[PDB]
Amino acid sequence: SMRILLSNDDGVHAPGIQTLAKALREFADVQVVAPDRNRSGASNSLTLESSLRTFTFDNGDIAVQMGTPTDCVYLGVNALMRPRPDIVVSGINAGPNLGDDVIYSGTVAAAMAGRHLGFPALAVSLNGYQHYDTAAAVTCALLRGLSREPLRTGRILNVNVPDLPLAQVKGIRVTRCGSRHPADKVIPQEDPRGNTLYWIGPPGDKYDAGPDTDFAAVDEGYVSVTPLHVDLTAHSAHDVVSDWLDSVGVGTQW
Amino acid sequence: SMRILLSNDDGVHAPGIQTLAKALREFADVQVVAPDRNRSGASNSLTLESSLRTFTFDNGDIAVQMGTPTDCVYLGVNALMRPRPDIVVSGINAGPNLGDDVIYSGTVAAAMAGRHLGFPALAVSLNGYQHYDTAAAVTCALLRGLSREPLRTGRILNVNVPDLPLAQVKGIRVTRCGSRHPADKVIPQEDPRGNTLYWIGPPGDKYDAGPDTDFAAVDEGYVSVTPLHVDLTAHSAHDVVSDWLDSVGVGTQW
Ligand SMILES: [Mg+2]
Ligand SMILES: [Mg+2]
Repeated sequence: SMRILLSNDDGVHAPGIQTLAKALREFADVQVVAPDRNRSGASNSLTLESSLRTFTFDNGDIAVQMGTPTDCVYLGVNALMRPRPDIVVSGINAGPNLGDDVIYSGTVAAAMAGRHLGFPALAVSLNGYQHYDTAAAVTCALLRGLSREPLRTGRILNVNVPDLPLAQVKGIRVTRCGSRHPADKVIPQEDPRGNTLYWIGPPGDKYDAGPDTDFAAVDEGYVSVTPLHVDLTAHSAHDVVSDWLDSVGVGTQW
Repeated sequence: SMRILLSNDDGVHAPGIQTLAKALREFADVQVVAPDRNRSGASNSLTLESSLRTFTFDNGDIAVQMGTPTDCVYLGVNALMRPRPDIVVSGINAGPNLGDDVIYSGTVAAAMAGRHLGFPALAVSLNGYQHYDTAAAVTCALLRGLSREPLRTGRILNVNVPDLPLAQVKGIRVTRCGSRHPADKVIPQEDPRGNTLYWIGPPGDKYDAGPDTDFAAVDEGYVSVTPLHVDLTAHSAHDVVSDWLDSVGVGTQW
């Protein structure tokens, strides 16, 4: 009955999106529009300079060739899926999307692209690689919840599932995004001709990971549910910025 | 005296970043780490699957080959620039970065990557293609302001400059991000073999563009300054989401 646009950032060949597709197919109409390769770190990137080609597999799965997760959802909703989906579900990602990492997340971005549909979009990420079935079960519960009663406020739900058997999941926590210290590591590596190439290093250590953060919930064995929005305004900085400008005389003659 | 990491998303061959480099060089030490091509829509994407090669031009400008604006700033701060920069400036972009478009913006993303440095990073975008000198002048004023007195709160400043002679700029407004209606257009286009390719269409119409939004300030001929943060949490949705979960019985047996 429910029309689900299913995407991810790991690609069409990810167990995560496959497991979830099979699970969601049990009770809903599902359509897989996904990248052709691992587009981790793709964030909210989208293809503007080129048009997009859509490669279909035997099972019906639509890849978008060179496509970003945002491209996939954009095409899914406006072009490919008829009738238009009720919800976008993104995942299950192999790996967590927590804290300030969510801005870099293609999984999150796919969900953010579905923010205007009738149901809040779900980004679903597993804190590891083992228990997709656990994350599938959590995803299905939320969808079951959405069918029972619509979520009035909150247009995106960032969901992170501990890499545990479902029996060991302690429950669900409504959380806020934590944050890390700045990532400072670059990993240099020479090419055969001696030229120095650079790899982006690991993330910074956790900084803001308290009582109520997505980090802490997951570390404790709870599902973290964070409502997300696309408004990047640091609203609490408004007055400080205004007073600063006046104090330094920028934008005023006096 | 001031150490500036200068990046963009238009590329090394953009007049925008060139104009600003020459202008900033008048009073500060500037280093251009930028993409090799037009990476508009690159958002906060970053290269994880590959290491990165850095192409230097005669004038000193460092391109990062296949590099995203985030890659450029990441490498700039942690690897390339010694001593470490005091600030990241990103722009001047050819085109506005306003409203909910900022999540897709490589220009903004480059600035967000510099959020941990001693000075708030600046993303600078021109509402058109003509008056880079105007945007350069606004950028220099803000930097002049920062040298006079440090900005206590707000780690990123999204700056949008009307495409006007400086004399016609009305002043500066501290704004919040506006928003648009959902973008719904896809532009189909056949390839020589008859296959249908899809272009991402134009943005949706402005929805939230009032008294205090970045959209309205720019339309009125003011510089818009929006403090941005990387926290995507829709904080006001917290209680609604929690009550919803309990009501539908997800995460509770009862
Ligand atoms: Mg991934
Ligand atoms: Mg651009």
